[PDB]
Amino acid sequence: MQTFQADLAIVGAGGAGLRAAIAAAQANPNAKIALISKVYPMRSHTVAAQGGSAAVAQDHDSFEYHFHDTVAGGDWLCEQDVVDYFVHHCPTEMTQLELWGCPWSRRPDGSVNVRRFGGMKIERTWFAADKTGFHMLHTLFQTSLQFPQIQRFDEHFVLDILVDDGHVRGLVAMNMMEGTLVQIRANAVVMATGGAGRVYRYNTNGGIVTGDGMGMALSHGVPLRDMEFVQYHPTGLPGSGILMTEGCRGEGGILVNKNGYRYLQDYGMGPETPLGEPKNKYMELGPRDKVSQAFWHEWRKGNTISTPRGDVVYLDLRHLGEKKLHERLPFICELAKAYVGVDPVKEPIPVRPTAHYTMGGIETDQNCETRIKGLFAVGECSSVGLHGANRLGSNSLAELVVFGRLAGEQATERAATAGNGNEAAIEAQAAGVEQRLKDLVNQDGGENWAKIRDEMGLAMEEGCGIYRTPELMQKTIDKLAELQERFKRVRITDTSSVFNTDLLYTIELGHGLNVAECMAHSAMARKESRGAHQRLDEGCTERDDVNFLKHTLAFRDADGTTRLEYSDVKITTLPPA
Amino acid sequence: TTKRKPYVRPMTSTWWKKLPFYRFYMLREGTAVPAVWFSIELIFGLFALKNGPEAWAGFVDFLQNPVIVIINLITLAAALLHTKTWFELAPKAANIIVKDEKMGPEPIIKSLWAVTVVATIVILFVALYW
Amino acid sequence: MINPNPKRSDEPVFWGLFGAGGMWSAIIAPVMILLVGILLPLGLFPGDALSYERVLAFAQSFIGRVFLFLMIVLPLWCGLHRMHHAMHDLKIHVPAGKWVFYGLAAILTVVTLIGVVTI
Amino acid sequence: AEMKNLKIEVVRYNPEVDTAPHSAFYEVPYDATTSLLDALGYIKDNLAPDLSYRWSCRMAICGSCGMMVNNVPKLACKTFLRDYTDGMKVEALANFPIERDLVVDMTHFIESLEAIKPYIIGNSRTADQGTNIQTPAQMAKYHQFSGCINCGLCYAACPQFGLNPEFIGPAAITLAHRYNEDSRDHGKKERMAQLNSQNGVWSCTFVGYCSEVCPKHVDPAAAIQQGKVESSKDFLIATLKPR
Ligand code: SF4
Ligand code: F3S
Ligand code: FES
Repeated sequence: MQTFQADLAIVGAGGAGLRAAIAAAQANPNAKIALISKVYPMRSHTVAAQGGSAAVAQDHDSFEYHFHDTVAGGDWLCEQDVVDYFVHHCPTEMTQLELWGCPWSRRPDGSVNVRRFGGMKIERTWFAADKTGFHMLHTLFQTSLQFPQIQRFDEHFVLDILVDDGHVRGLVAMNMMEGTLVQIRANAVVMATGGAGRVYRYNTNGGIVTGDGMGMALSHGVPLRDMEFVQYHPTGLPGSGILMTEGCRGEGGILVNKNGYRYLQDYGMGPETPLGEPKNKYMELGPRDKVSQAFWHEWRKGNTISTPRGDVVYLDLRHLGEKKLHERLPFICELAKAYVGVDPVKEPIPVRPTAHYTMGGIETDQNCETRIKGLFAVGECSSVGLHGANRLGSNSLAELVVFGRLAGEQATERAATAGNGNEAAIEAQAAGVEQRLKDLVNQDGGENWAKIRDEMGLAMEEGCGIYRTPELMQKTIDKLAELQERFKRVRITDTSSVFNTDLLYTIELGHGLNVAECMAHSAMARKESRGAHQRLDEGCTERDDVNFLKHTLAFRDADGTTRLEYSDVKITTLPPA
Repeated sequence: TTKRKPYVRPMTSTWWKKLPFYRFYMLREGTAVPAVWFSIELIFGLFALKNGPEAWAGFVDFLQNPVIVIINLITLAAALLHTKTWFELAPKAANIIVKDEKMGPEPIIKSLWAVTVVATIVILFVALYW
Repeated sequence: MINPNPKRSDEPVFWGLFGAGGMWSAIIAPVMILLVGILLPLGLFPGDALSYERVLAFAQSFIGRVFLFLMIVLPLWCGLHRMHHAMHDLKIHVPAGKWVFYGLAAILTVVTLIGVVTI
Repeated sequence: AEMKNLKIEVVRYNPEVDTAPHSAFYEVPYDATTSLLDALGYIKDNLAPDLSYRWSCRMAICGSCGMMVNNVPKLACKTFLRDYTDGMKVEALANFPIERDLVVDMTHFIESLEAIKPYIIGNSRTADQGTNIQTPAQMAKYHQFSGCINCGLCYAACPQFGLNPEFIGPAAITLAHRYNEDSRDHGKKERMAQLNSQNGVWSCTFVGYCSEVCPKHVDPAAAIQQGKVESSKDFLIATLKPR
């Protein structure tokens, strides 16, 4: 164990924890901030975002409009005070990004343009071409360079945080390249490890998204909340599940069946529209889950088109003719012809719905602080409660930036009061981070992790997806239960010590193996339906605010079980309607 | 110690010989050898056309020699290649903006060529006709 | 690691020349090879428009004096600069190269500038 | 149907064990959608758990999965087995030093990416104030030079770099140029000093192979020339400078 002292320690470097570095870095110039991440910061998932960050900006807009949009969007499950605050800071924070010189796309007058996204009335999505998340992350990552206060621990996979007497005291990590562990001591830790989607078979999430952060959190008695709302994107390339952005639908895309009948005209999405007039809230820019539901509806009807990729529908764009595209729709094009062989003018891109975002997360109060004093979480790995039951397109990057600075600050501050904990216990707790990891390495037993991985992911996909039924969730718990047992029986071939991904991969599979268990019970218990979680069993097919207006809290326990608790949803000026 | 042994590859002189794009790169560059020799011929020319007509006729004799004449066409080939290649690169250092997009090479290349076309003649009419 | 403060190379001089070099050797050089290299001694040129008598006229007269300087010179700089580099690009150690070539590139600018001022 | 089989050659190299990289042969199942990344996966997944290598986004956006395929620089990410039926040799991205298997130490890359100060310098305005203004026009000036994903492929195509490792490389200069050309910046002085050095833009013989391999169509080499034209304008002003 080589140790290092540090004022604060940030796990992860995509959007949020990147912005958190920056923040802490200026709340206090003399601070020693350590930014850990398992990959150079710039390849974090936040690169792949396309749509944009939400931020109230038009003159005819209004924070009430954006506030009310967000609540109803999520179905009241959002904590309103948190939402309130979120809405009111997005415009500062996007400006500041434009101040650090991120290339937002513009209007002939040199001011900032907006786009339609996520089913709101008054548009407010700021965007840098079709490439928004890349411009953000890349723009935060260079900006951070001008501050020596931030010392990056790059390619350093983080094993466990340190905890004692109700408080955080540090973390442990492996230098990937070197094969050894430092132990970083700090008295605040912002957890911003980002996403849980890769625990599904099909999805849009890059390889790094495996739940690391949320896992470590469970192991310290901290709960995951709203863990069963998983959000699905309507248009996923078959197989890869690569994202086709809503944008193209919004620029004139079609979605059609084997008969190419434009089918979302009868799932209460119709009055059809003209090729030219695509209209908000209707047919192809109709309501999120609606579109996804019509796939399943049209899937169950023998109507989807069968490929080796899997069943599909078709989104048509062939009817836009260049110039339309290349100005506003270029990557999508390159995507099409690459990953499936379809040139956006002569045939149609096969798209099926696919797994996308984790509305769930580590419980946090309004400042991003967990029940463990000094521990914060920010970003998609966390549950401040902006999204409640269903994220709104474009609000997610907005989050990173907005709450990642507040996490940045608050963290800082907390770190300036901690007083010292027991410098004996903690050491002996990092101590056990080593012993523990080791009891993993020698495991003799022989399971290819790899099968467990394919097997979980599939389980997730079948019994915890768009349309959910008891009988099936029950399968998924039972599966997981089993995978869980079986992981204790997988032996790890590479005993090598340098960039040994055989190991790191396994460690991460173990974690999702815990987030998973933790979204299936959440779900099977939510006998009602909301935003993204829809069951068909008789009795629980409507939204119930009499007894289902609360956040689900899942807690892995020490004896290995998953246990629930329901806390209430905070209301202010918009009662359930 | 570390358990790492960062292996570094050899970068030979046969390097350019491998890829057919480096091969071609080296070429454009050899284009200079002849381009200088021709500058030397020209000089001899300058000094013979001064040692007096007896000599300048012997310069021309050297130019009559078959050898010198393969070599000299080859000189023309280099040149022509350089002229082609060169025109396609200069453009790539001008960063101009038309309508509201940033323009491409297609257009300058065209004039750099017209200007060659015209000079080539306006010069051949001068040394040959007037 | 990446040396904080670095020394401002002086290459924007040979390069600058070389620019002029390449552009001239690119519009005007093919045509003249044609004349002096082929047309002239292949006798394929009308009457007596390319014979001691006439050539000397031009050579001797100013704008034909300025002309042969540039036609000799630039193509020298240009190509010399390129074979300089072209040396390294091939991993060949040339003792004092910078002076050799641009050295030679000056000597010969002198010889030429001489011929041109004398007659 | 019934699915084809390709036979991949991937170059393995261990520090702890081997003394030099060496070849290896894997047989991979495949269809018309199978990518190099995809196969790399199939391998570790069921015949060689020991292979390690870099990847994440899966859609040629993140910039981790670059390597060499038959001497050409590429993204595993976006390379399909269908285009390599007569054979396929995969080495670690050239011009960088192999640490292990298909992963190579990219610190020079970063160190350089850093050195040229890739951030807006000296622009006072603050949020309460609003964004700065910048026209679809101004934007255009540096736009393309902003699509770099730090993938490192240009660095594995420019011999000038593989002949001189102190050279800050295409990307680096490009990135810099981008901030330099961006109407809202004020740190051009702050950035030239590198650029004007010998391992700055003047280490470029304009081979052009970097612009040829860029997966995000940035054209690094147009950026470097512009560099030159600017270095050179800088050298002149400073020859009129001694003051
Ligand atoms: S310029 Fe292109 S090739 Fe080079 S690192 Fe950037 S994206 Fe890669
Ligand atoms: S290939 Fe190399 S020589 Fe210059 S043009 Fe690109 S950096
Ligand atoms: S894995 Fe992202 S560039 Fe290919």
